[PDB]
Amino acid sequence: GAYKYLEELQRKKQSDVLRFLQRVRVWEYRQKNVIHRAARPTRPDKARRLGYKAKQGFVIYRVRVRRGNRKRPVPKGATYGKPTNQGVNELKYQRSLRATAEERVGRRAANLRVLNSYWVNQDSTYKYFEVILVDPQHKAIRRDARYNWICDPVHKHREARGLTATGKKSRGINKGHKFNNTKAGRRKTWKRQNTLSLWRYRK
Amino acid sequence: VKELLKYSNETKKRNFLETVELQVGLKNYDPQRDKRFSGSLKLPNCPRPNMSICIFGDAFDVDRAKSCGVDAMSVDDLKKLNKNKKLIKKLSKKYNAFIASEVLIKQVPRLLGPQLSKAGKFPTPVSHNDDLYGKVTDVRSTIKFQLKKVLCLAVAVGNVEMEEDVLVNQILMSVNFFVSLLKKNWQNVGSLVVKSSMGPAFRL
Amino acid sequence: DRNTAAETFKLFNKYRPETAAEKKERLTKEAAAVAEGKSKQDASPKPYAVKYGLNHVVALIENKKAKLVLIANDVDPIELVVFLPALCKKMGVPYAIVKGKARLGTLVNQKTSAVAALTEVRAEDEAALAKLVSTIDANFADKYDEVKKHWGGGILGNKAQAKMDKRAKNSDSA
RNA sequence: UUGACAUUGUGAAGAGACAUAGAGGGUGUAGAAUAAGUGGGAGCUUCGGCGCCAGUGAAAUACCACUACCUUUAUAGUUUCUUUACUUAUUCAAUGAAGCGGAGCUGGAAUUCAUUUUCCACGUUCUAGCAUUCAAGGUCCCAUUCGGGGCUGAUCCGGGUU
RNA sequence: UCUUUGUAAAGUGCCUUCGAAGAGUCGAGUUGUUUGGGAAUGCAGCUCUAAGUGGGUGGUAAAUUCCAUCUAAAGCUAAAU
RNA sequence: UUGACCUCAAAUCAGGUAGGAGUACCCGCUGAACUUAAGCAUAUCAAUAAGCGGAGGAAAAGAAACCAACCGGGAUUGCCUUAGUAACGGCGAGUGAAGCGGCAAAAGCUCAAAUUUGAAAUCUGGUACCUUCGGUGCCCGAGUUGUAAUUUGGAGAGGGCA
Repeated sequence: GAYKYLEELQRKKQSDVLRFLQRVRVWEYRQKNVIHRAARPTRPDKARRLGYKAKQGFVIYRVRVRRGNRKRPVPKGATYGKPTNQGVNELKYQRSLRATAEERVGRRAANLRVLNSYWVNQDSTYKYFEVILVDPQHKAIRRDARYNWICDPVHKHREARGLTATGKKSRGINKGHKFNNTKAGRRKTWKRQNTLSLWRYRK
Repeated sequence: VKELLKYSNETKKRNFLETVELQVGLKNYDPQRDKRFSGSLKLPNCPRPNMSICIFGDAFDVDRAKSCGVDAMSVDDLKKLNKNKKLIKKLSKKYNAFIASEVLIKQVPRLLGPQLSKAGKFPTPVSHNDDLYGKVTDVRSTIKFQLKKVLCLAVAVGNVEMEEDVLVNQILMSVNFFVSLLKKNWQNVGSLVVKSSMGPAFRL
Repeated sequence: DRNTAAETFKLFNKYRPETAAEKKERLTKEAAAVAEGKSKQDASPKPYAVKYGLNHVVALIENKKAKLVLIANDVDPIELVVFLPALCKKMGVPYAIVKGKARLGTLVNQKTSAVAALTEVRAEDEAALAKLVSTIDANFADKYDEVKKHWGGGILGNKAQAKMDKRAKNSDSA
């Protein structure tokens, strides 16, 4: 096929062709709404390898998230406590911007379920993503057992509980000795070792 | 590969129109420094002769001025001193020994210049005169490193067939590469502009 | 231009893929044939339809089997199609950039097609095929390095262009 | 508040050097002779001529070359400085995005050095009135019904609201 | 117990050509945070930005040379809890 | 002038679907301070409480970009243990894991990237019928900017042979 060729074009992002296309598209999205419908992917190579089958029910949205640091609330900087916890400007917000994009399109189109998302663009002020939401009640998705797992109601809002490719990243989940804050989730492995486990016949 | 071009071979034999002994010259290319202890300071045996004319001013002493009447070019002594300092220049390179190291301070102003004497680099004051004379009348190369980067030497003759001249350019590549200092760069064989004396230049 | 595209779409009006009714007809014919003569899909004649589909056409160009390739001047994900002139130049297959992917859709009975490819041709129009190949290679494939070195774009709007013309006329000449 | 990077691209000046070869430049003694150094080397061209040799100096040549040394960039881009010239990014502002840009017409300033080389205008000023019915007129149609359509009246071109 | 669904499907031996395998990602600098993780455990901002006998990891940084074990940047899955 | 394509829409269009409550457990974000240090600023309380978002009968994790260095082991979870150790820390107060060993349970896999190209063979919907949680036929649509079959790193694909 030709997705190998689109893949290798999409890897070289600062050559003159892709920086031209990136500037046309960054204007093209900076003149539309914040969350708006994408009739077709702009990266079919990247979209298809995340789970896009171009048939009915798979919808593509495109989304601008603002770009920077989470300036803390609790107004006028007066954080009312120890001077340890007194930062306002340099706090940096454990969720990715890729998670805020998916979560906002999941709050808009709520009958749908989110599969993944991919980068398309970034300027200085914004990041631009496309989200690859699936419509689960549509009968093409409910059949064909590769894609009915989104129908099971334990997968409502994969994007909110951290279940996509990036939610499973931002939660720190892998195997490894380097992942011991969380390998099986952080809070379960917190409570599993601040439990004082007792027994009937006290050892 | 050195087989598509000539580089020592039969391909450049009719390019030069002089029907005299015209010799091939190989230039090694690698950036070096300006100091004098760096580079490839070695002149090995060239296996096939360069086919050059050379006469030796053997100014020898008691134990060594007897093996020059069999296989040599000229027989000299240490008494003939008032010639090689003023007028005569009929020589190509000399050959001396270690037995007389006090006559070397006399023939400096005339013979050290055009490479007719020895300073420190070429095996000219070698003592053995019964076996090293089958190696110097079969004329060797000349490995002499210059100021910034060039290495001009002589391998063989272009009119010589490619049977004798097949292990001569190959043994010479293994001298300016392995005994060399660690002050050279990567790809010590980077460029080899090889032209003999008259024709075009054939490079690797 | 209009003339070479006119000849090309005459040639492609001669070569269209099989529609549903013709498929039903050949299904009835081979359903008779397999039940009676037991010809393993060999009582049907050999097709000569146009090749189309982007992975299809790219694989046919890679395997050196494409005679001619039409390319659209289109879809804004142009990463789909900017590597087709370089493939057709690298693999020697002639290539033409026809205007509008909708005519490519109408000759293939789709909405759009975005590529078109001849690999087979019947013996009626070998000469017309060679003439079209000659015309397109005069237009595209021989002119590859020239257009490869030049930068398009930079055309101004006509207001600022006319202002630049007035200024460059009145600052250099009289 | 200031500096650096990103959004942030593109033309026009000024110094560093490369793709790419060439004309030429580079004068302490001696030595036919301005040898920045090296290699091959006793000969080449029909001849002449030079060259080997000779002699000289730290360096011997005719002949073909490499590194270099000072200009010349003719062809294409990379850099920091000049702020200049940019609209498409960006930012502001206004309007129920109404006349913007370019060209022509009639007048007229305008003097012609051949014929226009240019530039301005290009429907309203005593008056607390009025200004609307796709516009009257002119012109071409319908198939003459009572009516309706087209162009002009109100210049074309470009679709960038300014 | 009624169909025999099928000249269909699956499975394994030998030789040859092969053998595609996820990029603003991996990673690195710095900052905030967290960890038991200590020249930096993980996440996140911004800046730079890859590779293919490549890439991660082998918990004192770095250079050089081997070895070992793995395949990321896509997705499903009851029970023990 | 007719007829398509892309893109964006408008309906009390046809049919769907999400909001809320509970929230004991579970998944994430956000996030303190009293308190301990015999003061207090890092630290500790605590990666906690309050707030928020989202699920289920369990959630999550899950078939290794793992642990190891052995004679190697093999998805995940949980228990006994390693271990109050290694390490961190005004090296103060305190904070604090992992690998192996034993056991319960044990279950494995699926996509993208290969033209099927002698044949989109696939699918939503509407219709008519029925052995009407669905099946068949027909008909517009999605769809080749790619829907089916074939394979997924453990293998596998294309030819050839028995």
